[PDB]
Amino acid sequence: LSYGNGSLHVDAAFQQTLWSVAPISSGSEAAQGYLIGGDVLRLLHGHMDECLTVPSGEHGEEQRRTVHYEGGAVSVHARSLWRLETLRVAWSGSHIRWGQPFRLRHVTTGKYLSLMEDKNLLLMDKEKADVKSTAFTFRSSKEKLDVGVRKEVDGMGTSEIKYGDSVCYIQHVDTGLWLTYQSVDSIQRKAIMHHEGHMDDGISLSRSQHEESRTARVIWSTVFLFNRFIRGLDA
Amino acid sequence: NANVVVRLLIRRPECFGPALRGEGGNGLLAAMEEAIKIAEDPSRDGPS
Repeated sequence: LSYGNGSLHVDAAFQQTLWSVAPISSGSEAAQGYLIGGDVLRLLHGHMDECLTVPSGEHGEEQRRTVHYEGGAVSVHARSLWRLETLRVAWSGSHIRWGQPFRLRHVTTGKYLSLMEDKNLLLMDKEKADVKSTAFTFRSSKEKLDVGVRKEVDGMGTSEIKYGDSVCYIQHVDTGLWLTYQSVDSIQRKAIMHHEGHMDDGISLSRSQHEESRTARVIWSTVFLFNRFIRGLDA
Repeated sequence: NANVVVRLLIRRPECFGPALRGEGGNGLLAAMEEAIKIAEDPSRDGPS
Protein backbone atom coordinates (compact mmCIF):
# COMPACT_ATOMS: atom_id res chain seq x y z
CA LEU A 1 0.00 0.00 0.00
CA SER A 2 1.67 3.20 -1.22
CA TYR A 3 1.06 5.83 1.44
CA GLY A 4 3.34 8.45 -0.09
CA ASN A 5 1.13 9.23 -3.08
CA GLY A 6 -1.72 11.62 -2.35
CA SER A 7 -4.28 8.95 -3.22
CA LEU A 8 -3.81 5.57 -1.55
CA HIS A 9 -2.76 2.99 -4.13
CA VAL A 10 -2.10 -0.75 -4.18
CA ASP A 11 1.02 -1.96 -6.00
CA ALA A 12 3.71 -4.64 -5.87
CA ALA A 13 6.72 -3.10 -4.11
CA PHE A 14 9.65 -4.22 -1.99
CA GLN A 15 8.16 -2.71 1.16
CA GLN A 16 5.68 -5.02 2.89
CA THR A 17 2.10 -4.39 4.00
CA LEU A 18 0.04 -6.38 6.51
CA TRP A 19 -3.13 -7.82 4.96
CA SER A 20 -5.99 -9.38 6.92
CA VAL A 21 -8.22 -12.00 5.31
CA ALA A 22 -11.92 -11.79 6.15
CA PRO A 23 -14.14 -14.79 5.32
CA ILE A 24 -17.07 -13.65 3.19
CA SER A 25 -18.77 -17.03 2.70
CA SER A 26 -18.15 -20.74 2.22
CA GLY A 27 -19.48 -22.21 -1.01
CA SER A 28 -19.84 -25.80 0.20
CA GLU A 29 -21.88 -24.87 3.29
CA ALA A 30 -24.29 -22.75 1.22
CA ALA A 31 -27.87 -24.06 1.18
CA GLN A 32 -29.63 -24.27 -2.17
CA GLY A 33 -32.72 -22.10 -2.50
CA TYR A 34 -32.12 -19.92 0.58
CA LEU A 35 -31.31 -16.21 0.52
CA ILE A 36 -27.72 -15.27 1.33
CA GLY A 37 -25.94 -11.94 1.39
CA GLY A 38 -24.94 -10.43 -1.92
CA ASP A 39 -27.70 -12.00 -4.03
CA VAL A 40 -29.30 -10.20 -6.97
CA LEU A 41 -33.04 -10.71 -6.58
CA ARG A 42 -36.41 -9.31 -7.66
CA LEU A 43 -39.07 -8.18 -5.17
CA LEU A 44 -42.12 -9.94 -6.58
CA HIS A 45 -45.43 -8.60 -5.29
CA GLY A 46 -49.06 -9.52 -5.66
CA HIS A 47 -50.27 -12.83 -6.98
CA MET A 48 -49.78 -11.32 -10.45
CA ASP A 49 -46.05 -11.00 -9.61
CA GLU A 50 -45.55 -7.28 -10.17
CA CYS A 51 -41.91 -6.45 -9.43
CA LEU A 52 -40.55 -3.43 -7.58
CA THR A 53 -38.71 -1.36 -10.18
CA VAL A 54 -37.88 2.16 -11.36
CA PRO A 55 -39.15 3.97 -14.49
CA SER A 56 -37.81 2.83 -17.84
CA GLY A 57 -34.84 4.26 -19.71
CA GLU A 58 -36.32 7.68 -20.42
CA HIS A 59 -32.90 9.39 -19.96
CA GLY A 60 -33.98 11.37 -16.88
CA GLU A 61 -32.07 10.35 -13.76
CA GLU A 62 -34.37 12.35 -11.47
CA GLN A 63 -37.23 10.43 -13.09
CA ARG A 64 -35.37 7.12 -12.61
CA ARG A 65 -34.89 7.89 -8.90
CA THR A 66 -38.54 7.02 -8.14
CA VAL A 67 -39.72 3.56 -7.07
CA HIS A 68 -43.00 1.88 -7.99
CA TYR A 69 -44.64 -1.51 -8.50
CA GLU A 70 -44.92 -2.60 -12.14
CA GLY A 71 -45.99 -5.80 -13.87
CA GLY A 72 -45.29 -7.25 -17.28
CA ALA A 73 -41.99 -7.77 -19.09
CA VAL A 74 -40.21 -5.76 -16.39
CA SER A 75 -40.16 -9.01 -14.41
CA VAL A 76 -37.92 -10.39 -17.18
CA HIS A 77 -35.99 -7.16 -17.77
CA ALA A 78 -32.84 -6.06 -15.94
CA ARG A 79 -34.43 -2.90 -14.49
CA SER A 80 -36.05 -4.86 -11.63
CA LEU A 81 -32.83 -6.28 -10.15
CA TRP A 82 -31.82 -5.49 -6.57
CA ARG A 83 -28.66 -6.63 -4.78
CA LEU A 84 -29.01 -7.24 -1.04
CA GLU A 85 -26.03 -5.91 0.94
CA THR A 86 -25.53 -6.58 4.64
CA LEU A 87 -24.18 -3.86 6.93
CA ARG A 88 -21.20 -6.05 7.91
CA VAL A 89 -18.04 -6.89 5.97
CA ALA A 90 -17.06 -10.18 7.61
CA TRP A 91 -19.32 -13.12 6.71
CA SER A 92 -21.30 -10.91 4.33
CA GLY A 93 -22.28 -14.01 2.34
CA SER A 94 -23.97 -15.77 5.26
CA HIS A 95 -27.64 -16.75 5.22
CA ILE A 96 -29.95 -13.81 5.87
CA ARG A 97 -32.17 -14.14 8.94
CA TRP A 98 -35.46 -12.58 9.97
CA GLY A 99 -34.68 -9.17 11.44
CA GLN A 100 -31.21 -8.59 9.97
CA PRO A 101 -30.72 -5.08 8.53
CA PHE A 102 -29.48 -4.78 4.96
CA ARG A 103 -29.22 -2.31 2.07
CA LEU A 104 -31.03 -2.68 -1.25
CA ARG A 105 -29.04 -1.48 -4.26
CA HIS A 106 -30.48 -0.98 -7.74
CA VAL A 107 -27.97 -2.85 -9.89
CA THR A 108 -28.62 -0.99 -13.14
CA THR A 109 -28.59 2.56 -11.72
CA GLY A 110 -26.13 1.92 -8.88
CA LYS A 111 -28.38 3.62 -6.32
CA TYR A 112 -29.49 2.54 -2.85
CA LEU A 113 -33.10 2.42 -1.72
CA SER A 114 -33.77 4.89 1.08
CA LEU A 115 -36.43 6.92 2.89
CA MET A 116 -36.68 10.71 2.86
CA GLU A 117 -38.10 12.67 5.78
CA ASP A 118 -41.36 13.24 3.88
CA LYS A 119 -42.02 9.48 4.03
CA ASN A 120 -41.15 8.88 0.36
CA LEU A 121 -38.94 6.23 -1.25
CA LEU A 122 -36.23 7.84 -3.39
CA LEU A 123 -32.98 6.40 -4.70
CA MET A 124 -29.81 8.27 -3.76
CA ASP A 125 -26.07 7.84 -4.22
CA LYS A 126 -23.24 6.15 -2.33
CA GLU A 127 -21.95 9.46 -0.98
CA LYS A 128 -25.23 10.40 0.70
CA ALA A 129 -26.65 6.91 1.38
CA ASP A 130 -26.49 6.79 5.17
CA VAL A 131 -27.30 3.65 7.16
CA LYS A 132 -30.30 5.21 8.92
CA SER A 133 -31.91 6.24 5.64
CA THR A 134 -30.98 3.09 3.70
CA ALA A 135 -31.57 0.40 6.36
CA PHE A 136 -34.26 -2.18 5.62
CA THR A 137 -35.34 -5.48 7.15
CA PHE A 138 -37.42 -8.54 6.26
CA ARG A 139 -40.03 -9.52 8.87
CA SER A 140 -41.89 -12.83 8.94
CA SER A 141 -45.21 -11.32 10.04
CA LYS A 142 -46.95 -7.95 10.40
CA GLU A 143 -46.62 -8.39 14.18
CA LYS A 144 -45.64 -5.15 15.91
CA LEU A 145 -43.39 -6.88 18.45
CA ASP A 146 -39.77 -7.12 17.31
CA VAL A 147 -36.79 -9.34 18.14
CA GLY A 148 -34.62 -6.42 19.26
CA VAL A 149 -30.90 -7.02 18.78
CA ARG A 150 -29.30 -10.48 18.63
CA LYS A 151 -25.73 -11.74 18.61
CA GLU A 152 -24.29 -12.21 15.12
CA VAL A 153 -22.90 -15.65 14.29
CA ASP A 154 -19.42 -15.87 12.76
CA GLY A 155 -20.39 -18.37 10.10
CA MET A 156 -22.78 -19.14 7.28
CA GLY A 157 -25.61 -19.36 9.82
CA THR A 158 -28.98 -21.05 9.52
CA SER A 159 -31.48 -20.75 6.68
CA GLU A 160 -34.62 -18.75 7.45
CA ILE A 161 -35.72 -17.13 4.14
CA LYS A 162 -36.42 -19.37 1.15
CA TYR A 163 -36.83 -18.22 -2.44
CA GLY A 164 -40.43 -18.25 -3.65
CA ASP A 165 -41.91 -20.24 -0.78
CA SER A 166 -41.29 -17.74 2.02
CA VAL A 167 -43.33 -14.54 2.28
CA CYS A 168 -41.51 -11.44 3.54
CA TYR A 169 -42.49 -7.93 4.61
CA ILE A 170 -40.15 -4.97 4.16
CA GLN A 171 -39.88 -2.80 7.27
CA HIS A 172 -37.70 0.26 7.72
CA VAL A 173 -35.24 -0.23 10.57
CA ASP A 174 -35.56 3.14 12.31
CA THR A 175 -39.03 4.43 11.42
CA GLY A 176 -40.65 1.01 11.73
CA LEU A 177 -42.83 1.76 8.70
CA TRP A 178 -43.92 -0.97 6.28
CA LEU A 179 -43.53 -0.90 2.51
CA THR A 180 -46.86 -1.01 0.67
CA TYR A 181 -48.56 0.08 -2.53
CA GLN A 182 -50.28 3.45 -2.82
CA SER A 183 -53.29 1.63 -4.39
CA VAL A 184 -54.33 4.92 -6.06
CA ASP A 185 -54.41 4.89 -9.87
CA SER A 186 -48.16 -0.69 -17.00
CA ILE A 187 -50.19 -0.26 -13.82
CA GLN A 188 -47.48 2.16 -12.62
CA ARG A 189 -48.87 1.85 -9.10
CA LYS A 190 -46.87 3.81 -6.54
CA ALA A 191 -45.10 2.13 -3.62
CA ILE A 192 -45.39 4.11 -0.38
CA MET A 193 -43.91 3.70 3.08
CA HIS A 194 -46.62 3.15 5.71
CA HIS A 195 -46.69 2.14 9.38
CA GLU A 196 -50.04 0.37 9.15
CA GLY A 197 -49.66 -1.08 5.66
CA HIS A 198 -52.28 -2.88 3.63
CA MET A 199 -53.55 -6.34 4.53
CA ASP A 200 -51.94 -7.67 1.33
CA ASP A 201 -48.28 -6.64 1.51
CA GLY A 202 -46.64 -10.03 1.04
CA ILE A 203 -43.44 -10.13 -0.99
CA SER A 204 -41.88 -13.08 -2.81
CA LEU A 205 -38.16 -13.45 -3.51
CA SER A 206 -36.87 -14.71 -6.87
CA ARG A 207 -33.15 -15.14 -7.41
CA SER A 208 -31.55 -13.83 -10.60
CA GLN A 209 -29.22 -15.81 -12.84
CA HIS A 210 -25.48 -15.16 -12.81
CA GLU A 211 -25.50 -14.20 -16.50
CA GLU A 212 -28.21 -11.59 -15.95
CA SER A 213 -26.54 -10.18 -12.83
CA ARG A 214 -23.25 -9.87 -14.72
CA THR A 215 -25.04 -8.19 -17.63
CA ALA A 216 -26.72 -5.67 -15.31
CA ARG A 217 -23.41 -4.81 -13.63
CA VAL A 218 -21.80 -4.41 -17.06
CA ILE A 219 -24.63 -2.09 -18.11
CA TRP A 220 -24.12 0.10 -15.05
CA SER A 221 -20.32 0.24 -15.33
CA THR A 222 -20.59 1.01 -19.05
CA VAL A 223 -23.25 3.72 -18.84
CA PHE A 224 -21.21 5.44 -16.11
CA LEU A 225 -18.08 5.60 -18.28
CA PHE A 226 -19.99 6.64 -21.40
CA ASN A 227 -21.78 9.42 -19.49
CA ARG A 228 -18.37 10.67 -18.33
CA PHE A 229 -17.19 10.54 -21.95
CA ILE A 230 -20.23 12.48 -23.18
CA ARG A 231 -19.84 15.12 -20.47
CA GLY A 232 -16.17 15.56 -21.34
CA LEU A 233 -16.96 15.95 -25.03
CA ASP A 234 -19.70 18.46 -24.21
CA ALA A 235 -17.29 20.50 -22.09
CA ASN B 1 24.97 -17.15 -3.59
CA ALA B 2 23.83 -14.65 -6.24
CA ASN B 3 20.15 -15.55 -5.80
CA VAL B 4 20.36 -15.07 -2.03
CA VAL B 5 22.27 -11.79 -2.30
CA VAL B 6 19.81 -10.32 -4.82
CA ARG B 7 16.85 -11.33 -2.64
CA LEU B 8 18.39 -9.75 0.46
CA LEU B 9 19.23 -6.56 -1.44
CA ILE B 10 15.69 -6.22 -2.80
CA ARG B 11 14.25 -7.00 0.65
CA ARG B 12 16.27 -4.10 2.04
CA PRO B 13 16.16 -1.47 -0.74
CA GLU B 14 18.08 1.17 1.24
CA CYS B 15 21.32 -0.64 0.38
CA PHE B 16 21.12 0.69 -3.19
CA GLY B 17 21.58 4.30 -2.12
CA PRO B 18 19.66 7.58 -2.27
CA ALA B 19 19.65 7.60 -6.08
CA LEU B 20 17.98 4.18 -6.23
CA ARG B 21 15.77 4.23 -3.12
CA GLY B 22 12.76 4.54 -5.44
CA GLU B 23 10.96 7.64 -4.13
CA GLY B 24 12.57 10.93 -5.13
CA GLY B 25 15.41 9.05 -6.80
CA ASN B 26 17.26 11.18 -9.31
CA GLY B 27 18.64 8.03 -10.94
CA LEU B 28 22.09 6.55 -11.41
CA LEU B 29 23.03 8.96 -14.21
CA ALA B 30 21.90 12.05 -12.30
CA ALA B 31 23.67 10.82 -9.17
CA MET B 32 26.88 10.49 -11.19
CA GLU B 33 26.64 14.02 -12.57
CA GLU B 34 26.01 15.19 -9.00
CA ALA B 35 29.16 13.32 -8.00
CA ILE B 36 31.08 15.13 -10.76
CA LYS B 37 29.82 18.46 -9.41
CA ILE B 38 30.76 17.50 -5.84
CA ALA B 39 34.25 16.43 -6.94
CA GLU B 40 34.64 19.76 -8.78
CA ASP B 41 33.51 21.85 -5.80
CA PRO B 42 36.25 22.10 -3.13
CA SER B 43 33.91 22.63 -0.17
CA ARG B 44 31.77 19.53 -0.73
CA ASP B 45 34.67 17.27 -1.70
CA GLY B 46 36.94 18.14 1.22
CA PRO B 47 36.33 18.41 4.96
CA SER B 48 37.01 22.19 4.83
